[PDB]
Amino acid sequence: RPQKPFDKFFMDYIGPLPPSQGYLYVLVVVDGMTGFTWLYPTKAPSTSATVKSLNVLTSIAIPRVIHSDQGAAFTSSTFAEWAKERGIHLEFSTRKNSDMKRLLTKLLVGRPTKWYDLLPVVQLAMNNTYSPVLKYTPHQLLFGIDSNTPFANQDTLDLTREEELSLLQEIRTSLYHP
Amino acid sequence: RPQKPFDKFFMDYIGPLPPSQGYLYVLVVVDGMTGFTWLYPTKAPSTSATVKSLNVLTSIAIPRVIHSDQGAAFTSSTFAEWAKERGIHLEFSERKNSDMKRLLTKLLVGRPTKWYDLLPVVQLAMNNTYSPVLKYTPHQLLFGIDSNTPFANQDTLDLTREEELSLLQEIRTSLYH
Repeated sequence: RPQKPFDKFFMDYIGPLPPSQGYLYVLVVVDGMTGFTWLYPTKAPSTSATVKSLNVLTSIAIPRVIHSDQGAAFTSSTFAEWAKERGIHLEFSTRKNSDMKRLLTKLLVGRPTKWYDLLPVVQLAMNNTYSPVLKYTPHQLLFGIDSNTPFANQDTLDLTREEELSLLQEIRTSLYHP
Repeated sequence: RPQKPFDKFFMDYIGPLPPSQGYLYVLVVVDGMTGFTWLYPTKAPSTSATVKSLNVLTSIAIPRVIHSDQGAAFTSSTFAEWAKERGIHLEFSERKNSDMKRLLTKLLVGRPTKWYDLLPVVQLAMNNTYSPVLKYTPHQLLFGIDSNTPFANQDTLDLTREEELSLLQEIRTSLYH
């Protein structure tokens, strides 16, 4: 039903999480086509924060549809006026999101103080992990299967810090087959 | 000298600008290889905000080197420690990245009340305009020459509003001329 990359996004908040540099929530945005995940950390599951993050993301491309939960952030009057102006169509429903979000929450809660700093590494690892459904990584599907990737050591994603490898090894093993 | 996208970034703020939606500055980040541009709307030309925007950015990948002017944001000892930790070399010192800053400022200043909401449109038009030097748009260079196009129409870029279509024409008229 999504036609190309950046055509349909799947959107929800996770947390609340332990405070990490004043951050408590993560807006998770998954591309329908490629499965590419954008992790935007926020201080509030709000519309204002949501419009901030999406203004960054939609700098790349404006979707035709957005799918979400019924959280207050997404049902708001100001959010609809934002969509209708951007041209975007809205959609609500309350599956595969469940497993992914739950795994992500376990990971970020397991790094109570640091999780904000390790966020980028989390997003990188999940996007560069073989999905047995897609037969490629979501990064490969977004940037080109044969493209020269920004990583030399594909095995290690150019990660050197021992706590960041611990993250990678764990994500690869448990992301799709629990 | 760049081999891949995400090898080298060129960084610099633009501002202060007339304040809309609370924001005063815009961190402009440009990719060495592809010329792809990320504009980040900010409150201050601070280190704090550079880190914030770069954490979103470096989610996609760690850049190996970052080129920047010796502005306060980039020269603080903590931004030196923030880059150190994840193995990024900082490059303190060329006309072509300043020719675009001035080209950008005048587009933003031009709509003193509107610019922040048009920021995403500004970027969308920059990364999706054919470059003479490159022979391709920078979106094509980051995502693939054969990458899916981030729009339905090459002329409009799926844009309808008055300022958008004004911007797009200005951006297409003046970028490389």
